[PDB]
Amino acid sequence: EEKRRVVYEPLELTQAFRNFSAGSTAWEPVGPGRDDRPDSFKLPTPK
Amino acid sequence: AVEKLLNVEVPLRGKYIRTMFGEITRVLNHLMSVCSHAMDVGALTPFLWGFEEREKLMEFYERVSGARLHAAYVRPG
Amino acid sequence: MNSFENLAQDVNITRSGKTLIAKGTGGRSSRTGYTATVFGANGFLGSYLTAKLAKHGTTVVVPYREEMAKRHLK
Amino acid sequence: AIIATAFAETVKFSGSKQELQKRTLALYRQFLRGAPTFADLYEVQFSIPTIRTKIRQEFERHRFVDDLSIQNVLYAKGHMEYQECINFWKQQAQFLKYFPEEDDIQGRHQPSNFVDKFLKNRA
Amino acid sequence: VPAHEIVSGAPAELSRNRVVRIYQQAKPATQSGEYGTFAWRLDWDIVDVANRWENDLIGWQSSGDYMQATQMKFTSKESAIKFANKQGWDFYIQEPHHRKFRVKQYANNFVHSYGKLKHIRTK
Amino acid sequence: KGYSVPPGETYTAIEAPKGEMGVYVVSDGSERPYKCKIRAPGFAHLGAFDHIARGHFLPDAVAIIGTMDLVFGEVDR
Amino acid sequence: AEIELTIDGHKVSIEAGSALIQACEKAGVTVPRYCYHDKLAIAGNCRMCLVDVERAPKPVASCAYPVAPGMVVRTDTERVKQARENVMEMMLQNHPLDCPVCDQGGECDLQDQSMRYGRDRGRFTEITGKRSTEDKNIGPLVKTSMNRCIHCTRCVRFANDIAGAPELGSSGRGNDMQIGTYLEKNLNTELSGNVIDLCPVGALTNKPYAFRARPWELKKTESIDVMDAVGSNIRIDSKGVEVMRVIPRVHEDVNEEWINDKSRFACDGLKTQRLTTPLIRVGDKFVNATWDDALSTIAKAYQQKAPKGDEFKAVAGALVEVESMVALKDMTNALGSENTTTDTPNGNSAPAHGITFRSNYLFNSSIAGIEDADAILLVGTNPRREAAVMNARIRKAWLRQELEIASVGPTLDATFDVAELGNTHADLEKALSGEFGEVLKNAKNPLIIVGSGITDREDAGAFFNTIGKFVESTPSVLNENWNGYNVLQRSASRAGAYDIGFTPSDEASKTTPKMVWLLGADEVAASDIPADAFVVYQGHNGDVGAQFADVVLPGAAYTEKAGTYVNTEGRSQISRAATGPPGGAREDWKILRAVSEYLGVALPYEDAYEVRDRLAEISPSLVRYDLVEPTVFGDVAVQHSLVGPNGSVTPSSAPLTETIENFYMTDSISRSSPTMAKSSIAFNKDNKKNQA
Amino acid sequence: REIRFHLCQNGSSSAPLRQFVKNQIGAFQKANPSTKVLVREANGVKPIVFARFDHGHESKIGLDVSSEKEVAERVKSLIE
Amino acid sequence: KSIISYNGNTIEIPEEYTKQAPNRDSTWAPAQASKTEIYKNNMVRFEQKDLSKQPMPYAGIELIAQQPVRFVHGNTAVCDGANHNGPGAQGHPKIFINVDAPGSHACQYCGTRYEKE
Amino acid sequence: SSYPTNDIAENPYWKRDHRRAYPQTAFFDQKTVTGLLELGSEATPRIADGEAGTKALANIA
Amino acid sequence: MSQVEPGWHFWLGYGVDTAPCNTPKEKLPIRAYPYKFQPNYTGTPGAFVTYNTLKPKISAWEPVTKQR
Amino acid sequence: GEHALRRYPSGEERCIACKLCEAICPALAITIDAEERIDGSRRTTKYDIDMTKCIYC
Amino acid sequence: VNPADRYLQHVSDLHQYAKYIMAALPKYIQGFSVWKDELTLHVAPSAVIPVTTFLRDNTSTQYKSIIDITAVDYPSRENRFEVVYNFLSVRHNSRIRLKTYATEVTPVPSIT
Ligand SMILES: NC(=O)C1=CN([C@@H]2O[C@H](COP(=O)(O)OP(=O)(O)OC[C@H]3O[C@@H](n4cnc5c(N)ncnc54)[C@H](OP(=O)(O)O)[C@@H]3O)[C@@H](O)[C@H]2O)C=CC1
Ligand code: SF4
Ligand code: SF4
Ligand code: SF4
Ligand code: FES
Ligand SMILES: [Zn+2]
Repeated sequence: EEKRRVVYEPLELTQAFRNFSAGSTAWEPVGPGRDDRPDSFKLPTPK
Repeated sequence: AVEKLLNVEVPLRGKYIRTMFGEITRVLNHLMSVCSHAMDVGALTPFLWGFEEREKLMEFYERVSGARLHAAYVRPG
Repeated sequence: MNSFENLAQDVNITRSGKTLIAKGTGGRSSRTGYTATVFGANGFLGSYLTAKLAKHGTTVVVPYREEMAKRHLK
Repeated sequence: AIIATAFAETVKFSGSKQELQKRTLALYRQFLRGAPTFADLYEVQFSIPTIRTKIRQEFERHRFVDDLSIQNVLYAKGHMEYQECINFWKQQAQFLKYFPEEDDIQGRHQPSNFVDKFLKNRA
Repeated sequence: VPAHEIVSGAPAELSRNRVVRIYQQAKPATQSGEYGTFAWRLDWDIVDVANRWENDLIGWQSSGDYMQATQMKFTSKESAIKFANKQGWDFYIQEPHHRKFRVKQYANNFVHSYGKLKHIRTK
Repeated sequence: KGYSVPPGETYTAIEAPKGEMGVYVVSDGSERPYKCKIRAPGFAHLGAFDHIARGHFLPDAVAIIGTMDLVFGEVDR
Repeated sequence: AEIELTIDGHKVSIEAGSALIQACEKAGVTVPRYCYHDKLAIAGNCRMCLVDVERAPKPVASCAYPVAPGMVVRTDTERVKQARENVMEMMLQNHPLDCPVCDQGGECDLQDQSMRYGRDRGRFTEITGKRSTEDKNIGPLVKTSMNRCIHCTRCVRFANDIAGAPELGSSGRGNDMQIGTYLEKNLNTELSGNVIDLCPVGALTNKPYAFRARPWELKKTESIDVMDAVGSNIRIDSKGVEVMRVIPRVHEDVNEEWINDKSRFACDGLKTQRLTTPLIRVGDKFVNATWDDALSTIAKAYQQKAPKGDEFKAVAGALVEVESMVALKDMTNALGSENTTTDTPNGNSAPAHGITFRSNYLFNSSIAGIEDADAILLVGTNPRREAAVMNARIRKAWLRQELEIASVGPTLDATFDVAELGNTHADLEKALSGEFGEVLKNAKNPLIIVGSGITDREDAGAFFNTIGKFVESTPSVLNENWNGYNVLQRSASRAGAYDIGFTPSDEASKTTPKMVWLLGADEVAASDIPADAFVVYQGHNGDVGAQFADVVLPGAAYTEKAGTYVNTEGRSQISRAATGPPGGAREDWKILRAVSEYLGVALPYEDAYEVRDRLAEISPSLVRYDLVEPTVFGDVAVQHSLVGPNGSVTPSSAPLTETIENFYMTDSISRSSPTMAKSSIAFNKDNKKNQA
Repeated sequence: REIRFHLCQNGSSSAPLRQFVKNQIGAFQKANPSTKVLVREANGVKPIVFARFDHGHESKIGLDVSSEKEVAERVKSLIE
Repeated sequence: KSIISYNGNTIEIPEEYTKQAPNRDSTWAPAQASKTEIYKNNMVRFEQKDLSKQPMPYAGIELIAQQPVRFVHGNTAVCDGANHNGPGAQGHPKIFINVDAPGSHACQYCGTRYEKE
Repeated sequence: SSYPTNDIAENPYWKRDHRRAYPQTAFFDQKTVTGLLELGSEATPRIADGEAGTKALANIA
Repeated sequence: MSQVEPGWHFWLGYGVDTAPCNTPKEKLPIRAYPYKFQPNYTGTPGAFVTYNTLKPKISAWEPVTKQR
Repeated sequence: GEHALRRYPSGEERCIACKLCEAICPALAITIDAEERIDGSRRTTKYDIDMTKCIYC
Repeated sequence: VNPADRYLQHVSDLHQYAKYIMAALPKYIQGFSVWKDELTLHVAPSAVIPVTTFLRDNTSTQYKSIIDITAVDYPSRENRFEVVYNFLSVRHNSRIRLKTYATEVTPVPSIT
């Protein structure tokens, strides 16, 4: 009100941000999975 | 994009239903766009006729989802 | 960061006996603890006074005379 | 975007320190000529030499920087700030970001020693 | 080591007043999974006055500290140290603690006790 | 918690009525996206404004806004 | 000595005779399981870790199938995936629909492994339906809701093996098996709040943190536990101004995954009777006050009393930070008075053993070293109460090996088996000469534990004379590669206080103080402080010690501050601050640093790093966090602690008493909590706790 | 008043101080009965003596010298 | 009636608004914050305001105690919480209560007490 | 629901999950393409003497 | 618009065919308390005020002195 | 539209404090504290919605 | 049926195409990755401008339209940001990705 302009101030919240990423899974949720590589473009096994 | 990452296949009815609501969304988009352009140039009547047809379509969104303008209907699954 | 410029300290006690722990850093979303009544706060001096007073979070009590001026204090 | 903005410069990275010194020299000249334009343009309360000493002080901040690459990013940011200030795209509320302490004394009880910082536990 | 704290746009007070911590997350005692215990987290130690305080109005947890929610994940310990002193931060590093390998047999459960039994298993 | 997505990266583009709209999402393997990015169709259209709108009059700088369909939820976000 | 095999194509080498699940854990292969645990016995109940093994007709349980050479293990067989879906569906058909009301929502082992390995849908839809299990009131600390039990025996295996409380068991056949005491008998042990982190489903859960919060909301913070001898590792979960629970993170040396009862459930008293503002006594009434009011009242009362020297007593207490003791010791010694004592009875003098030579007052064998022991004896202590995790160590090593115990002091009810020797220093010296000179001289790795309760005895130096003569005379108990004289210290501050030199001189014990400073220091009696003296109590919550004060000053407790703590072993460890001090409390060294400025003392530090530099000036083993060093001075220290009380103290015939009266209420936080208050009455000798 | 000192336990130029400890603690206790010593050990610290006098005034000295008599001369100079 | 507003000043509210609800006088949680503490904490903004048009919605701990206790002949008492006029799945998930101990065991979703007879 | 998925007894879920059967990014260096140009392919292997073929692979590796 | 009753509000907006006079007693919800109907009191002094439903998170010490 | 906490037949609060509405809310409008009440039943002490940051999903 | 099964023939065609593209500019292409009908060329920053011109100018490629270009930071890498370019040949109905790297201060050259 004093300066009759907007002022830019350091941050302060009326409710703090609560992330809920703390509390994700502790089991590895997906496997390795298969491959789409064709038989032409992977290295040959010897013999 | 998430379906492509997740490697899942959506059912058949779920495909035809997002084809259809992807096209009344297209009708609503071109309706808003053409009529807002015609107002920006100066025609006043297509603005209101088109927004009437938009109200007739927002009734369908209100049936399908809950809210009219913002619908979380199409999900990654 | 912001700071309570008006206060000498954190914990202030009134003369009446009430104990006032100021919370947090300075600024808008913090609270100093004081309750203040500014009469005539729509006036010329009072607008600057309750600008400076509610800047740090002292609870300002505004007795108003007309409903249309006081909007500029909210 | 065929043609560029008026006071633009294609960003270009110099491998020698003396060319960067010449460019920051030219850039201080460009800020310093444009300070009456800034004082007229943003309708500020104070005098032109305070803008000029702000410009000097903001170059006094980054004098003993060694790394040429960091001097290069610092030059490019400074020329972008000049291009925003001279074209009047920044407004007076963001122009006066640069002057936070001049506009008003924030209040009594500035904590300097350990005791005045302790009584308000740093506020 | 290059110093990138002046070109990230972070304030000076974050680099000079705040100490940070690199840590590997402990294996939880509740559940037996170990998946969140590989990436090195970066997290800031709290400020005494600025952390959290109860709102007068409702009881909302209001904060003045803004880095309290940010937390980083790194692949290796060296990458976290390199990034942390590259951004100019004071860090403490906490070494992880693994379990000691002890050989288990099921046939341990019922070995012949020549003297006093001094235990009753139950299964 | 949510479901978890296999680790990967995709750019999936469909045709909005505004034009081609896509999304580039980088999946950590966690249940939060490591990175998302929309490609707004109107972003490239408003970015192509001064290539087209040179030499036109001032009324014709407005009927060209209506064709590139700037809704501005797209362009900045 | 090792065996090389193949899991998932991976080739792995592991010590011979181990379980197959340890080979899968070594190779990085994730195997799901419900009744296996690192610190517990092997059982094959839950049938979850089935695995495809070449040269085996059926899928064998990976937790109890021993490692053999030439072994080819596959875990991604279609048969193994089918087996895990099968066993998972079998687990879920009598397990009740309690996930919105269960306390293990984001923490349930059954639940996260049902996504990853179990079936999508459920075929359980009978009209008759699931079974129902009667609720079983165990005790006040453990809420018990046994419909959602899966019978993994893990609680039973633990309370049998390590806790030494055989009251748990399994009574029945078929679905009508239950897991509880058969008679509805109350379960005591000194660590009964550890079975509720152990159960993988939420059948045994926390009673004061019954339904308060929820793990995706909680912010975890890795700190150190005060109100324990060993200084165990914890994990503080905070909503952000409140503190919810502490829960043990693993360290194989200090606690080995298992944590005290009193350490765990004292989060209740962290937030119930706290000091949030300074209070000045008017006379029969406190008033609360301004900071400048309280600290200038301290300065004015110093200028009024004027203690010129040896009259400013500054006694610390049970839980304090090392850095606050740096602050206090620096303030008193720049004041000009080393009347700088500790809280315990007979704390006014040097504690009958050297501040010199750190191996005098520390647990000199490692805490990891008690596993290697052959025949050990304790004097004047009850390790079941004090350092209850050390009791788990002693019983565990006694169970695995051939260990021999006797005890000198009160007749203790151990979990393990002691022999009795007596209640007298004469009974001590007779037992050292008669039987156990031969036993401790015969044994390879013996040790001797000394309680700090007999350090607080006035006849202390007779005991230290006899034991120092025995340790110096016997070359087996003290040699190069390990050290065998050991002591326990009750409080977390006493080892740090003896590192820093926080002890009075012989001159300082003679005078009566005019101004007393209580930093913590709750167990002071009314008679210990003079009636004319101007006492001031700096501490985090109200107590006995706050009631005697003329000024109280709120401080940050161990959650609210980052602090160095030194245990009985000698580890320096830092606590991370979880939350901030509520109301107007400040950190403990900053208050003393500011009270110095109103006196004539400018303390040379003023920031948190300069405290660390001053702390390295006191001893650089306190900036060297969580390392243990040996002692080359083990031979010299026993002699130098022998010479002092030789003939100076005569051994009186007073019997050796118990050190603590109750377990549960012994410091400022535990006496404030209602959880310990209704715990100590319910864990008093009743018919529900008598074994009968 | 009190005197305190610090050595590294490893044999890295702290052996002469260490031998001075093992031979002369008992003599220094009799030389100064009111003074309390404290000896500490951490494997990285250079050998150093802090002596603290009245009213919180202390003085230090570094002990990179390889003779017990020289170490006693340093300690005797720093008591003064 | 007269409660002290941190200054020795008595503030006076009617007795029908100090109750937690018109079912129940007292508090049903250890942190329920009784109404006198609420009007003590922020009376600055109950100024010039009607207390009657505040909600005050019928505390539920008393409306469940007056419901009768169901009696089950068998061992296990099974519970929905559902209506059976409603076309769909309403109510809570089905849980099965053991009624063996003396007394009446409550549903943890609905609070309806079941007793074996 | 559809029939091979609402089926009470014939399907197991691991046969019909495809979230866990995702394929991987085929990341190819420059040196593995030299391997594919000189060793060969699994469709057409140009490798004889497999015990020496591993050593022939190893220098490219 | 806030002065119309809840079951009737859904009918005036064409949600239900049958008015709440003509619905059966099966679709009448069972209650154990009386009904009040406050419409809306914005600007009126009977406007809603919000407050803390629970007490402050960390308690302070009520002081008692001691004669030593 | 606006929000409502329903009740059971014969008057019981229905909110068993499972925090699932809080964990899913995309704009973090919900805040709940929960305590075990006198009956031993799990109920919310404090339930709260900010309608200025609710997005009606 | 697995929705990844419908891609497999085109994913093999995409492999052979990318092996050709690497054999054509060996000085400038460090790697490639084919996920599932998604091709990504892996290129140095001083190699941005010579590859892009090729993707515009060769008749077999003709990646005329720029689609979207952006960055992703991995703070664990020494070169923190990676910069991705998406192209679309509207002739051949094909998409392509081009990934390079850049630290906070060192550049990547512009294709504008
Ligand atoms: N040159 C100056 O300005 C000087 C002023 N002062 C004094 O400072 C004070 C405020 O100065 P200033 O800001 O300039 O003038 P103001 O406009 O503030 O004076 C009027 C203020 O008081 C209120 N007011 C006037 N009469 C009544 C009444 N019967 N009941 C309730 N409120 C009333 C007004 O209400 P509303 O807002 O609705 O109009 C207004 O807020 C005054 O006391 C003045 O005497 C001191 C010396 C010189
Ligand atoms: S323990 Fe069982 S009932 Fe509780 S949340 Fe986990 S799966 Fe559900
Ligand atoms: S009581 Fe708990 S730990 Fe024991 S067997 Fe049952 S579920 Fe497992
Ligand atoms: S807390 Fe929320 S999600 Fe849980 S039962 Fe109550 S209203 Fe529903
Ligand atoms: S854990 Fe191996 S079967 Fe239970
Ligand atoms: Zn029910």
